[PDB]
Amino acid sequence: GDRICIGYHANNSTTQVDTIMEKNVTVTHAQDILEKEHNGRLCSLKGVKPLILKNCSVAGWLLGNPMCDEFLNAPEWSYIVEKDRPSNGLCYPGTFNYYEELKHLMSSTNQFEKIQIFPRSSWSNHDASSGVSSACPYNGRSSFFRNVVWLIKKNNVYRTITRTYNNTNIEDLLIIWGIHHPNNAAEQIKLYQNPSTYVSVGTSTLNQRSIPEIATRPKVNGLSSRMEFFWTILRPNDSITFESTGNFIAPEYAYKIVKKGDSAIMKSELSYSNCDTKCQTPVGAINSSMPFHNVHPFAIGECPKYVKLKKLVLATGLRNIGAIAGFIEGGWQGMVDGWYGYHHSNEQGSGYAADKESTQKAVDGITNKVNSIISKMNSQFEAVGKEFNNLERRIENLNKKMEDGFIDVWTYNAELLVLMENERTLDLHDSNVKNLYDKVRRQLRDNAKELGNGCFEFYHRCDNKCMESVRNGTYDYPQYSEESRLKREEIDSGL
Amino acid sequence: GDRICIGYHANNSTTQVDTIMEKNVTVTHAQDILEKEHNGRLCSLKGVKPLILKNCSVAGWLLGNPMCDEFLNAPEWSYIVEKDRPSNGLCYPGTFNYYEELKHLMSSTNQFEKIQIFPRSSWSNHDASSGVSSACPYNGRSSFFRNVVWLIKKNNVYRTITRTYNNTNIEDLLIIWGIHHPNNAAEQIKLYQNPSTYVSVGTSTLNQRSIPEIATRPKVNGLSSRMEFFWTILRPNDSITFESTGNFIAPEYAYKIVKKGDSAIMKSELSYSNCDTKCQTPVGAINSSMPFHNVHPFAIGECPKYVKLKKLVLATGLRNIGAIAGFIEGGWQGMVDGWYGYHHSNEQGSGYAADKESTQKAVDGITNKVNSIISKMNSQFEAVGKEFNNLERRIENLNKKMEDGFIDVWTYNAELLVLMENERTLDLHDSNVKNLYDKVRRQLRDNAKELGNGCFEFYHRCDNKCMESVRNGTYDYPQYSEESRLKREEIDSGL
Amino acid sequence: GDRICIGYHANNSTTQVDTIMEKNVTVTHAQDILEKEHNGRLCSLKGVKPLILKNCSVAGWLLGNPMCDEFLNAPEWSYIVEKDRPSNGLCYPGTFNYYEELKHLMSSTNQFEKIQIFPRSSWSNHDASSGVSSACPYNGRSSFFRNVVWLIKKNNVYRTITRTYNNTNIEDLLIIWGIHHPNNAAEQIKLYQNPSTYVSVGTSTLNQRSIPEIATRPKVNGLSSRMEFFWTILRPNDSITFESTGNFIAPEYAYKIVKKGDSAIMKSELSYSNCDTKCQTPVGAINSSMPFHNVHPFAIGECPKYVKLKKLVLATGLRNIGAIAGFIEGGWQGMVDGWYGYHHSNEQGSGYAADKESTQKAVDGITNKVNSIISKMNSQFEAVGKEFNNLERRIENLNKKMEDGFIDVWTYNAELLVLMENERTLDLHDSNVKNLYDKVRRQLRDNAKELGNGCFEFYHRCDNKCMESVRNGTYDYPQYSEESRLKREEIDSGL
Ligand SMILES: *[C@@H]1O[C@H](CO)[C@@H](O)[C@H](O)[C@H]1NC(C)=O
Ligand SMILES: *[C@@H]1O[C@H](CO)[C@@H](O)[C@H](O)[C@H]1NC(C)=O
Ligand SMILES: *[C@@H]1O[C@H](CO)[C@@H](O)[C@H](O)[C@H]1NC(C)=O
Repeated sequence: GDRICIGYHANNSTTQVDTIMEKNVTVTHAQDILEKEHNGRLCSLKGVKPLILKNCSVAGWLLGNPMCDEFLNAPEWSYIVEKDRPSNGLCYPGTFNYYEELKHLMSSTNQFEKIQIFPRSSWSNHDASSGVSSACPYNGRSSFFRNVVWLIKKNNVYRTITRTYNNTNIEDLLIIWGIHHPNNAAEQIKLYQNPSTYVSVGTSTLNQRSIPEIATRPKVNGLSSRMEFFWTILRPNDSITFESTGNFIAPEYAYKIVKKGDSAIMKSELSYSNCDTKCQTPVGAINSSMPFHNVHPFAIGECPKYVKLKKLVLATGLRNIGAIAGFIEGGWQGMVDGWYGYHHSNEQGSGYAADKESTQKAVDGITNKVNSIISKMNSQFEAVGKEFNNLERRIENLNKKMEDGFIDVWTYNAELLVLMENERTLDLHDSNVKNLYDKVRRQLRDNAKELGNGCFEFYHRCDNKCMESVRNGTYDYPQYSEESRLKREEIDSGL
Repeated sequence: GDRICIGYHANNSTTQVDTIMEKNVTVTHAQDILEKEHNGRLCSLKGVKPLILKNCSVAGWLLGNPMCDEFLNAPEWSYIVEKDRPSNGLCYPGTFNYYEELKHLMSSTNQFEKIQIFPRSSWSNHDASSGVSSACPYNGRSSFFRNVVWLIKKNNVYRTITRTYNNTNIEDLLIIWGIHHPNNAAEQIKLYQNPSTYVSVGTSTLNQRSIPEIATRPKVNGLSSRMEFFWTILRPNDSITFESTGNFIAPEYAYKIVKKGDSAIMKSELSYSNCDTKCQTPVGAINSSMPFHNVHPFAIGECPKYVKLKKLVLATGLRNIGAIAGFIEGGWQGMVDGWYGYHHSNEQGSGYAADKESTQKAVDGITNKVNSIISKMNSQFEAVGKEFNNLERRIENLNKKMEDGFIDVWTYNAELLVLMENERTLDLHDSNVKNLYDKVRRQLRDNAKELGNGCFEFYHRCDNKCMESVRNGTYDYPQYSEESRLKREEIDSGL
Repeated sequence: GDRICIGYHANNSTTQVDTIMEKNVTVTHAQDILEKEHNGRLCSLKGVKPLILKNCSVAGWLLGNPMCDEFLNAPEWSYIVEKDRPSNGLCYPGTFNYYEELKHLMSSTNQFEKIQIFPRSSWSNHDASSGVSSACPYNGRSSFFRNVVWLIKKNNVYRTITRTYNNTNIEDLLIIWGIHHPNNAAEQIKLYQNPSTYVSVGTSTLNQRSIPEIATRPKVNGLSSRMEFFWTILRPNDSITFESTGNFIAPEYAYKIVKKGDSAIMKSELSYSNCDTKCQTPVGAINSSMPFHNVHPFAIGECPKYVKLKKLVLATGLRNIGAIAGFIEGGWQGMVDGWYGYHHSNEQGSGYAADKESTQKAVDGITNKVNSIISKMNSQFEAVGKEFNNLERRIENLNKKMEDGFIDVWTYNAELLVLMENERTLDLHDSNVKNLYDKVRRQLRDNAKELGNGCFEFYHRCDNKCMESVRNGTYDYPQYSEESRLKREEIDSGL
């Protein structure tokens, strides 16, 4: 007898980590940092609801297609939800110039207030009720975009229109108008008498004369005619003037941009639920407690960072081992209040005491390294939705390559940091156990024989109050010097 | 005598590696991973030939400039080759709107099938044979684009054209038409009588009226007139209708997109050879066995990853050293079947046996680390060709900066991984040799004297069947305890 | 007595470094690499002055707004400075097509030479002096853009203009013209008689007919009319022809691009000073000696690399410690000519000599690692200025995300390299001190007793010429073997 041993923790764990050099390394303690679950619902963002467009496209909502809900309350929103191929858009077929730019402006917008600039009932010189069609039904009736007025000749005359709106508000106004492209020349005369007409609109910053492009087109939604829409932002104190002799599709209502901020247009097929989250993806919301996720690259809100992986586990503690009588062999199930420690084999002792002098010194620098690692990606790339028209394929692909590019880079960065510091964390543990050993043997020098399994045998008596002398770096060799100095020349000439 | 020594490999090698801290570190084993050679030819990709446009530009080929080869067989292709400044393009000078977008669509296209929608002989009301010119020769004759028909007034009349094609195919159709811009008003009447005309074309998704812009231009390829071409993709079940009173350049043939996939437009000056590769660059093909190359950033196919370096060598084994009598001094030329081992100096022994218990334990985790390193770049950035017109310089430069940006990032990533793990690989070797040592000395404790050069001298007799006891971690001190216990108190009072 | 100790440097320093695992680690030697100061002035770049546009926009300068300075000397420039919202632009209101593309061309341009292609006095058939207005004053007079001529009907007639310039120079010419959009039809007749007119311009590569868009606009700078400008680059040996019946704004002077190279348009509010730098940011110039800075992302010239951090310090030497009698405790203030060394406690000795065999071996591989680290970012991303119009928001944001993306990536890269190699540098120091120790104990084997504080006590006499035997790896045990062999069996049976 008369022994003491230097040893490390081992316990129930079967969680596994990876390094650069080995896979599936089981460890005592380990911290998952990759969130991979989601709730499949569409939720409010920190208490602010999304704008759910249902089956309507942004164009349909703004122009007020008869099938789309208006938002009379003028609510603010946290983001906008639009299905992948909405069914309710330009019910009257045509185009909507710079549509994609407008959707991009919607991403920085959180609240519209609709206001009337040119009231439907104020066009005295023109027909303001006939402009409706079988292509824009509202309860089976022919109807039209609620927000623009399709003016039509009155009494076979269409007197040249000039009309202005001075924007006296403090807010930017979104203003939408349009122009009508008939099938043929009879149609042009039938609706607007004047055979040759234009739609001119003037701003301080915007000058545009628009001309009816008459052509022969296939029937879309029942018609071969088309309607082309335009939009502009009228700055505070600026004014806009419209002049047309025909084919004018006149704004009735405009949109005051009353709140700018962090918003988004999310393409998703879900509908809303009584649910709230900090982080919303198109396929559902995320419990944003972890630092990384792989649910979906287009998450919005207070989100963890997207990485293309299926596992991401940090190591925090030792490897896991029975495991008998020293550190050379393995870890001690029997140690509980620490990571590295000792074992009293004494005339009274039984064993198992932890050196928390170096144990909290580890839980200090690892759990300060785990936080410091997470924060190293604070500025990691986050992707952002944008759309592109069929003639913008190159910049679409530029944008796709740029976003996939950064996601790959940051995925590489994350995996490497975890693998690299996992190798450093485990090797630290080895180091501490090896260093605990030396602290002990640097003390009991001649008074003890290293057995090479990780323990020392005493050439003297220690007693229990001395087995803390080695624990407290306070054992003095001279205390038992001459004692032991005798009793292993007794080995030298023993049996 | 009576010795044993712990030692490591050394051999013929003179291959050199680098770390963060040292350059030109010669090593025993090392794996080049940077492919830097190419074959200078243009080859088929995994058995599928490129489309070689010879001296023709994409525009020339599609419109069918008389000098360009048609591809009547409708072959599929692996990529398209176009010279840097092709000589055969718009032989009749003009423009080709959204040309660059069209070339970008060609990059996702692998096979056209040409089909006739409006046969040359079906324009009964117009001259369909006079439209040719000195600017588009075919064997010294005046001629024209084979794929579009330059219709001209018949009998001094040009009756307004309306004509339609319903796309009854399952495939997208590429359709190209154009319009003619004369020098002056006499020219306009001379060819198309009607003084004021248009070219209108209608699709479900496309509405366009085109008007002759008459102006006074310098002679290009002999003419001051110009021709402007347009293109659109007619979706399955859609139809297209053309209406013009003059200046119409009517499609005869359209292109069925029959195979989409991974393709490219490669700018290169080479011509084809009886050659096949897995990876093709503009200056030649690559033997894609390595994971990295520096030949050219625009490689296509099953390619290694492009990095801007001139060397990239992984270390796999020890440093290289004569080298005499222990690990403290250097490695042993005399060891052959392993990386770390021992040396029998015995009453019979001679020496040199490898501890493959820890040698295959290295060839396990290094050759698993070399594969694991290569795969860490599976998702590395790969550049993609695109073109831009003279008014698209900003997005050209955006695209150039984005691609150079990722190449630099991934070059940094590759070099750092190799240097960082090269430092870890060599230091592991040191560790294993130091650890082999301890395994031995943890066994022979009192029975042997460490000489500090890396060897032990025995205070007892071992014999050959004991020199495997230390090799198999199975030497028991008590076996020879009392033996040695005697014979170095014999040193204590020897000479 | 009779001792010797292995020890390391410690000194005045209080500079602190960081690693992955610890912050605020004080060290003996350390190298700041982050430049954070700037001089707040706008300086010449390596002796070449910027073009300071003062309150003029690029458009104002090129067209020659009466308030802007011309640069008659035709100076070359190192970059161009433009205020954020310049006050002197299109004094006559309108638009300037592809303005942003033109500014992007200015970034690769370092020198214009202005030349006259169509002299003001050569329009014999038109009024060339009346075209001025209250909106372009020059000393309180009505005036006009100095570089283009606003031609006006003469004697109530405006004879159709055709006019050409053959570019006989070797240099690309920048040519700017424009066209006038009146308020109403009376205005059109009042200035240009002909009711319906155009401005046509023909190049080999450029075909354009421009038509007056008459509309009713709010007064900008006093007028409701507008002027629209166009630009093109006329290649050497090419010619350009202008044809108009009215509304033509004719070039007088063109700009020969005589020097292309590295340039920039810097948005900044500063004005020039008698100052010169190697690196200029919009808020001031930088003393480009360091490798990294955080002053401003849009620096130009021979600049260090921009990273978003507030500190970036490399470690080069030991940690800093009184510190008494061995390496186990701490470093020695008393060592001066090295980093690791020894201490003579001899019958004559006092102590403190450095092992420069391993000290210069450190100042070799650290100060080769500090250079090698800096150069690892040679190809780091550098941001570049570009501008975008109000309908280019998507590519603006693409470009912003791409640049912020790379800055974040490279910031991550820089911090990690410094933290990672700081951990490697300090741990090397530990290694060297631990290795110096072993070199000594591998020599004095039986002749000395390790005291476990980092020192050895001698069982024999050494003398001063032997205390270099341990220093020069040349101590032979047999020299004092039988001596010591006696005198610690004297301990074995001493007191
Ligand atoms: C949306 O379209 C689907 C058809 O798939 C329909 O069943 C659903 O009721 C529609 N919802 C709204 C709000 O229009
Ligand atoms: C391509 O142009 C070159 C002129 O440099 C000519 O010699 C060669 O024969 C041409 N090849 C084809 C296929 O037109
Ligand atoms: C620029 O504008 C400011 C007005 O803030 C004026 O005081 C200054 O003199 C102007 N400088 C020039 C060169 O026009």
